[PDB]
Amino acid sequence: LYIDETVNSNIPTNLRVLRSILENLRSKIQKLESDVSAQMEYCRTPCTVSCNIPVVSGKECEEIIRKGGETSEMYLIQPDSSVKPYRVYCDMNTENGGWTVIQNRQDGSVDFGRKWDPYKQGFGNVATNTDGKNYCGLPGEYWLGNDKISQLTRMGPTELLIEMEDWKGDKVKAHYGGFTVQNEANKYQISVNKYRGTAGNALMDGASQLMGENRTMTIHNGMFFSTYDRDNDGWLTSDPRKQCSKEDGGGWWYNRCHAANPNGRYYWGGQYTWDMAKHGTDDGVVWMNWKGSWYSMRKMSMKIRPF
Amino acid sequence: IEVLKRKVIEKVQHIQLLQKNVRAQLVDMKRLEVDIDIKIRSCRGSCSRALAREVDLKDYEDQQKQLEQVIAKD
Amino acid sequence: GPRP
Amino acid sequence: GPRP
Amino acid sequence: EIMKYEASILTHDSSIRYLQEIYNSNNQKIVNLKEKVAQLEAQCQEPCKDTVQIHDITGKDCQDIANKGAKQSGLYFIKPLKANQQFLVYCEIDGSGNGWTVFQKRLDGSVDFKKNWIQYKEGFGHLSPTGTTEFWLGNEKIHLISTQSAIPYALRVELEDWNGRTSTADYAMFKVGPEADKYRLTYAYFAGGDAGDAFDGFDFGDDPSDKFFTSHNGMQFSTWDNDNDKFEGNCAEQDGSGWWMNKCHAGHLNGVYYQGGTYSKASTPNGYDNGIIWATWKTRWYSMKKTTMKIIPFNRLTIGE
Ligand SMILES: *[C@H]1O[C@H](CO)[C@@H](O)[C@H](O)[C@H]1NC(C)=O
Ligand SMILES: [Ca+2]
Ligand SMILES: [Ca+2]
Repeated sequence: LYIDETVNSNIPTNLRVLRSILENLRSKIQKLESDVSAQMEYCRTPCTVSCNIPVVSGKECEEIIRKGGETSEMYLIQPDSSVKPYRVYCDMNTENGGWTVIQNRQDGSVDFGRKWDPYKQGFGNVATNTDGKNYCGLPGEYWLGNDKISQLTRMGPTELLIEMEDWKGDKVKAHYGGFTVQNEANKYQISVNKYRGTAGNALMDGASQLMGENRTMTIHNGMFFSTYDRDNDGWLTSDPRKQCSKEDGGGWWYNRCHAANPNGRYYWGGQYTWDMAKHGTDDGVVWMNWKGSWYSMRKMSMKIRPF
Repeated sequence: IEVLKRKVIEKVQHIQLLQKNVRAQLVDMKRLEVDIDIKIRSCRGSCSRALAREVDLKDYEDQQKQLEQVIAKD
Repeated sequence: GPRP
Repeated sequence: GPRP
Repeated sequence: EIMKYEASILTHDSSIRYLQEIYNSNNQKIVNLKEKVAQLEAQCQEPCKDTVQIHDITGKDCQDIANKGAKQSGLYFIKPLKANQQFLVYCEIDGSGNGWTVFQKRLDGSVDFKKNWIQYKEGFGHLSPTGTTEFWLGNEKIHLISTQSAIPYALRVELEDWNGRTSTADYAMFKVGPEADKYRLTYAYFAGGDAGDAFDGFDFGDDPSDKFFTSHNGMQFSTWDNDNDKFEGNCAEQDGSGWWMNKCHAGHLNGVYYQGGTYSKASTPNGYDNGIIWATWKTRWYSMKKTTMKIIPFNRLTIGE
């Protein structure tokens, strides 16, 4: 009988708490409405720089630390003089120095969610002038072209030091004394071995806190490079809306899909959750085997070396 | 004359509609947020300056807590 | 992570 | 310069 | 009876419809705000713009390229006749048609020239686009670009005091010997410039040999820890530097860059002179500010054409 009381009682806990959040969210469709111009505007004008190319060059950061190159910064390395030179950032302090940065993370600045080329050629800022000293001694997020990599790794057996530190300070790395990025012909295929390290061999050993069919399909080794227009994912779905790169924001060696997601979306604070992501997948600067599919660390660089 | 509980059970089953609908709303902007905010940082290197804002998921993911109690009316 |  |  | 009025307390009929409205707008609005981003991301798809840039043409030396086109005193990859890796040089073209090339410059005290041997060879510091930027291209590179097939080069010790007036000083078939012999510089004769010839020695009084011991012409290159000078030790280190020492010097450029110039026997680490001197212009205590040094082909010194 009584139900005719939902009118002025049961209902009076809806519209009030409906028109409310449809509104307290309305005043969101605002902030997240202008800012998209309050920063789209201050975009009208690009950012400039001036990387005074130091005197000392080399074939790559290794030969340079062997030519007096001791301060870590913007260098000009020239692998096989059968290809146009190019700037880069060297690491000449952390571990014998001479590490040629290949990718770097420490802020947003550079979106990695691009297509083929940008990944093949190279995108980002290969460091920027150190507010005072006329040279670019501090690294800036970027992804030194693929070719350049697929090539610098071709200088015989090439080491690779993927390091990282998480927001609460802690830090670990993962060295792959055996790393090679195949030619853009084998869809940049990635071969890696001799994994030493404390970060957890998430590229070879696959993601740990999982199992078989679930683990192994988080194997980055043997993997092709894939983008959101270059589908070579380990995931084989006859559907175009489903792809390990269209999701998991940013190209990378995807094997249905990842255990490590460098070049991912940039998540502030580390922890993030599906109810945030463009597609609900764990797309972010993630290294599952260490912090978990839901911790998107602060900085994560991939700097390599010959020998 | 009928005492119709019709224009009730109905004009109340609607609440249930635009209740599930909004839950998507309050979640389309809990992502449009995150996507917008992250895509903004996506310029501090392709654009000059950038603004240092916030987002708060203690509020965005708070409005959700209530819109998740307001369930049960039959 | 992996997929279903 | 000049020394002994 | 009366409560049949419910068709009155039934106002939600539209007290709700005004939501199935404001709602229907937001999402709809989003189809718009989902372009108001699709376009911004693309506006943020490039890198910061960089000033420094490498030009297209390249050849023998700055002078070769500076005569294949050119006109912009900039940086070009040069690969000397009998050379190797086309390292980068900081040229300087005029209006005539002659392309110079520094090999050492000083302007502020931003490159602590006091690097060890293997650094003075491969050079250290940093080039740049314009010019202002202390740098030592490095004797190594200074060699292959001073003996390509052997055609007369020359140094023009350009300078400037801590008071405006700049000098300059030239030399013949300038040439820095291969690391083998060391880096012993070999110029034939002095050729002008009121800069004062301090490579021809200078008598400081201390002893009649102040002049023979502080002559730099044909004096192997000494580093703080690899000195082939004519001393009973390393002048370089004794003064902390890497010049072309003897027993010791007069005309210290790779030396202690001083704020103001004129220094004293107090800052002198070990005591003697080590600043930016040139006895044939200023004394051993007065250091300079500006202080380049640049090669160039000789058959273009008094070209007229
Ligand atoms: C992985 O697949 C599903 C993921 O939801 C899970 O139910 C299953 O137990 C897992 N299989 C193994 C053995 O890893
Ligand atoms: Ca596929
Ligand atoms: Ca000696």
